[PDB]
Amino acid sequence: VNIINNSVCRGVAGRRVGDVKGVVIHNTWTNTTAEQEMNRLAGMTDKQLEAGFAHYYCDENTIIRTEDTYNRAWHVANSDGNNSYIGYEVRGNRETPKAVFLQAEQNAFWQAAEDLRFYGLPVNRNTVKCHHQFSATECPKRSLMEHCGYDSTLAVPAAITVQMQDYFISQIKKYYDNPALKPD
Ligand SMILES: [Cl-]
Ligand SMILES: [Cl-]
Ligand SMILES: [Cl-]
Ligand SMILES: [Cl-]
Ligand code: NA
Ligand code: NA
Ligand code: NA
Ligand SMILES: [Zn+2]
Repeated sequence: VNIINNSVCRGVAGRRVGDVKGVVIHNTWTNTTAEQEMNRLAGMTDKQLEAGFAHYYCDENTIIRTEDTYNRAWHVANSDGNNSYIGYEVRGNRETPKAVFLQAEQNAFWQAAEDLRFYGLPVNRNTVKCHHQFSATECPKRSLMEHCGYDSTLAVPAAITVQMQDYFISQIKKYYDNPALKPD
């Protein structure tokens, strides 16, 4: 997997105050490459970045760190979420091929495990969260369809949220506990 560190989000949200609390696994609900996502952010004004961005963008081949993890990111429309949780964007919409989406997901899980291990956090329901636990959204919609069978515009039910967390936790913990394991 190609690793690219390029902080195109320019630190506009400022440094995190306080400890890291966990990670949020997003889906872009687009079918663009991680590099296309990076270029899109690089071409925005700092005002346009106010619409939102994450710390990493991942596709089947690439992990791009678009914001240093010591900075906040405007990724969940919630102040404590934006301050305390690191955001991972997985390439994935309805058109993305299954195997491409699943590889992209694994790349994000591997990077999330690296960061949880670095900050010394456990891998559990406190530290692995979904965007819709912070604010109203269907995200992570493709993960929800693939792993929970939930393809809907209704607000994600609590039992499905827990199931999606547990899936994310199982994948992240596999990398967390096995530091030499690679996502490909
Ligand atoms: Cl999103
Ligand atoms: Cl904002
Ligand atoms: Cl397919
Ligand atoms: Cl909510
Ligand atoms: Na997006
Ligand atoms: Na934006
Ligand atoms: Na985004
Ligand atoms: Zn999201």
